[PDB]
Amino acid sequence: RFLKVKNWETDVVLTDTLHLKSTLETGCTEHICMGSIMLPVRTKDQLFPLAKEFLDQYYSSIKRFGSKAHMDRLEEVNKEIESTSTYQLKDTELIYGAKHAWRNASRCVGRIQWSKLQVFDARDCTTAHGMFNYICNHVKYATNKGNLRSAITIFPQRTDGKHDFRVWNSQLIRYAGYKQPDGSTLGDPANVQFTEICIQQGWKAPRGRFDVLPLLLQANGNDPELFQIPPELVLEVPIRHPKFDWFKDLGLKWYGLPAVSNMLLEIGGLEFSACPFSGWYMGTEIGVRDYCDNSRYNILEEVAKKMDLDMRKTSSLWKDQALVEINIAVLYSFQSDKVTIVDHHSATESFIKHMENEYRCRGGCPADWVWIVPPMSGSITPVFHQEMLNYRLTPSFEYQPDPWNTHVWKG
Amino acid sequence: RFLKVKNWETDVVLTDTLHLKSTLETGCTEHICMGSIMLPVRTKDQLFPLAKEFLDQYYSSIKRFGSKAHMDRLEEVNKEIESTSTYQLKDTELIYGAKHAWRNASRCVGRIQWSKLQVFDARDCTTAHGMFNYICNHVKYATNKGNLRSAITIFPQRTDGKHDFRVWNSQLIRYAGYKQPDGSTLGDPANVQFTEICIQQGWKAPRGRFDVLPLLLQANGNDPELFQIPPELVLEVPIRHPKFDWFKDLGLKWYGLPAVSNMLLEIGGLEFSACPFSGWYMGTEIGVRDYCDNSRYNILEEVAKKMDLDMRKTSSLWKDQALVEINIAVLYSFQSDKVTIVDHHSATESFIKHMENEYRCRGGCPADWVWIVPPMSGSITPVFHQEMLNYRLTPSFEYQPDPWNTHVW
Ligand code: HEM
Ligand code: HEM
Ligand SMILES: CNCCc1cc(C#N)cc(OCc2ccc3c(C)cc(N)nc3c2)c1
Ligand SMILES: CNCCc1cc(C#N)cc(OCc2ccc3c(C)cc(N)nc3c2)c1
Ligand SMILES: C[C@H](O)[C@H](O)[C@H]1CNc2nc(N)[nH]c(=O)c2N1
Ligand SMILES: C[C@H](O)[C@H](O)[C@H]1CNc2nc(N)[nH]c(=O)c2N1
Ligand SMILES: [Zn+2]
Repeated sequence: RFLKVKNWETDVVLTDTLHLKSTLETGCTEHICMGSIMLPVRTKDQLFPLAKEFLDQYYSSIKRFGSKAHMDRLEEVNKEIESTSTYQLKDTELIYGAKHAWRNASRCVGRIQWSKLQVFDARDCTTAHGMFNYICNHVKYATNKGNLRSAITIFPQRTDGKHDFRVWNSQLIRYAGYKQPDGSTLGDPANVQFTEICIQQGWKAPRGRFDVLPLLLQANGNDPELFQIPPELVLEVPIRHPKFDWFKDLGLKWYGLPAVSNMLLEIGGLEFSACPFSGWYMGTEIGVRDYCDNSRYNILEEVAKKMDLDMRKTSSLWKDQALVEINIAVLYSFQSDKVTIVDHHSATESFIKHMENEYRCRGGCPADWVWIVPPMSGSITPVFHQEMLNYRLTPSFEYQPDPWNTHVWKG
Repeated sequence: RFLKVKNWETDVVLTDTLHLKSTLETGCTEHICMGSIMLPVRTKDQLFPLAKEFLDQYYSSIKRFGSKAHMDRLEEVNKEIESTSTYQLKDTELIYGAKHAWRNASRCVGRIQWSKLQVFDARDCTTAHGMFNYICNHVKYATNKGNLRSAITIFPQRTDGKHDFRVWNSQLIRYAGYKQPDGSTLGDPANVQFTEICIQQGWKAPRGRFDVLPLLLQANGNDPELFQIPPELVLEVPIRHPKFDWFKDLGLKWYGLPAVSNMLLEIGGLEFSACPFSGWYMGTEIGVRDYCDNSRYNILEEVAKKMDLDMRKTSSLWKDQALVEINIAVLYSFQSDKVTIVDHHSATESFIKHMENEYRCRGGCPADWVWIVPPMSGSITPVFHQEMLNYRLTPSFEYQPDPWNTHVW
């Protein structure tokens, strides 16, 4: 069964055969599409097929399919599942798994870079302090004084689900949010809940509009612990605008390293519940979502005011106008400080090339249009007129429940 | 199986029960989502369940479900089908059918106005000249001197597929597209092929670039005929900018009346191949789409150039900045000339209200996030953080092959 996607801007057609390798499910049916829904304990019974499938993939990619090396490895993993009810990945396997999880991440516009991931194996870690140490080295290596480098750090896999490693932060670096008594929010509204947890766990909040949050780290199923990333490791960029001198006076800055830490890495049935990964920012992530979203910093209005915009009628597009300027300033700031950033035009063009290259050498590229198209200027980026097929491949990154909702407290 | 959708900006949760009454298919499966794909004759046995399904919802909507009247009409249609192999809608059913075809159009952000559709029954029409007349009356009524009103005009239903009524234009009003020897195009690149087909069938093009295309009308499956819409019926808006008075000299205008004419309307099994319908523009449909789309006017370059923006690297966001000004202007021009137009903030906010309404009174509202989200500034509109469920209800508007690929000549 061959499937076709058309680019309606260039009439280019591609043929997806890769969707047949799809194991997981979308949530869609023949009678309903859940394409815009954000979100749609493992026994040896269903593990070896998941293991076998992964090892078949791996040994295929290294062109050793059905070799004695391949067959012994299967046999070896089998006996280990038979006797220990889990199994350990070799280093080569882990690296492959991490890179393909990213490659398979259908909502990621930045996957042209997937094969250049720096994989830190932290499977020997046993304590939160050791987690803190691995994360510091990640941040330092990834940041690289502004010349950002893709990296992922992988903590030990889940076992009986009672001894999980978790990074409780949604990102390694993120600013606090404080609900004031009068209903207003100081800092980043997105992080109010997590801030409160941290504070309960004994964090001394400076209560400023741009305080870096502490790391809240859980090793081996134990209660999480608070650590402060060394300020000198957190690279930040003051936000100014190239024509607007008053923009600097808005007092804004943002951190340079986007590093997501609350997801789950699945490789051959194994689950890595703590697997922080990082790349670099597309400008709109900060400028459109992190400032202008109504449930965020919402400087939108204050930027509009200082531009002396007609803020009466929305048909003046003052909202649209301020949004462009804020994204202009975000790109301007990061470039001026030689901190790696990409604009949404560059990233989408790059992705289209990636996708075509993927269809030719892999027979497909799973892609989530709803998430790949940029949150501003959609139709003037080339992904907008690009049909995309969405399906789920393993290895993968998955969502998992917030740890504070599932964790059993030791004391 | 009582599905829930969440707004992530507001945490409002709605529960969708209406999707269980879905008949048609989406194109997706458990293994693959086709949510971004643009495009995924009836026997007696196929027809009657379709008729019954339609008549059942009709009589429920008028609170006379299971009534003598209901049962009367069911037997009545049933008998006509076994005899004539088809049937005819009562006027009331036609109006209900049409309005609900709009209500169910999951890709339409304008559906809050769905019940105020003006239906023009054109089923007595027999010729292209007749179609032209019904269409001129539609255009004039809809336009209403700039105060636009929704309308649909419905021509005879398909019979045996050889007697089809078809409006060959994609819209009633659209500018011509001529490609120059030079290489590029002038007029409107989307219409290049059709502009050729008109000339190919005898149109004499004014080869300016805002030349309103002729109508190409097909009655009862005959060869189609060219007709020129009276210019005084074609309301146009000169495009100026409220702050940049160099903008006027770009020489741009657009027509006030968006009127889609190539879709098929399906009611209780019956197929209306000619059914032009019209409302009023969302600003972005002309500015983010009919000016800057690289496969159309693509005047972005020209605009930024005499905004003298730094067009050296994409990271200056000059395209974005220009895109916004063009759209500010479109809105400004229409409002200035008192021609109806809605901005993308207003329409999306309207739709959220409409959506809530439909969950409340109907139990659901099929919606295609990929088309509902405007082509600019998506994330600062309320629909962006709105989860939506997409499914196919009937009555519906559907796509159909372009006539020139089909029509036996
Ligand atoms: C190197 C430059 C990268 C860029 C520019 C980039 C860009 C993006 C953007 C803009 C999104 C949409 C998220 C949103 O708007 O909320 C996204 C999603 C995602 N990215 Fe990438 N990314 C990069 C690197 C990476 C890396 C290194 C990984 C993993 C190792 C990764 C994995 C993912 C995943 C799993 C998602 C889906 C999130 C979800 O399902 O909620 N990305 N990316
Ligand atoms: C009155 C104001 C209206 C507004 C503002 C509006 C807005 C829109 C917009 C922005 C689209 C996106 C399509 C594109 O960008 O190319 C759309 C699609 C659509 N509209 Fe509405 N519309 C209106 C009235 C109507 C009426 C009166 C009908 C029919 C009774 C209708 C039926 C449809 C259908 C069927 C589609 C999708 C066609 C497809 O599946 O490709 N609309 N509309
Ligand atoms: C406004 N969107 C918030 C929704 C969201 C949820 C989760 C989770 N869990 C993770 C998310 O992250 C997406 C993502 C992941 C990794 C990224 C990397 C490595 C770099 C980058 N520039 N953006 C990313 C973006 C987003
Ligand atoms: C660039 N996208 C083109 C895809 C498209 C195809 C067809 C068809 N056939 C019909 C389409 O119609 C969209 C539409 C239909 C009716 C509208 C009405 C009545 C009013 C309005 N403002 N926009 C409409 C927009 C679109
Ligand atoms: C490929 C892509 O899905 C397709 O071009 C769609 C995307 N969203 C759209 N949205 C609107 N409003 N109009 C369109 O024509 C499209 N085109
Ligand atoms: C409801 C909606 O699907 C949800 O808010 C999605 C839409 N598209 C998105 N796209 C990106 N890049 N990031 C997001 O967080 C979202 N959110
Ligand atoms: Zn789907």
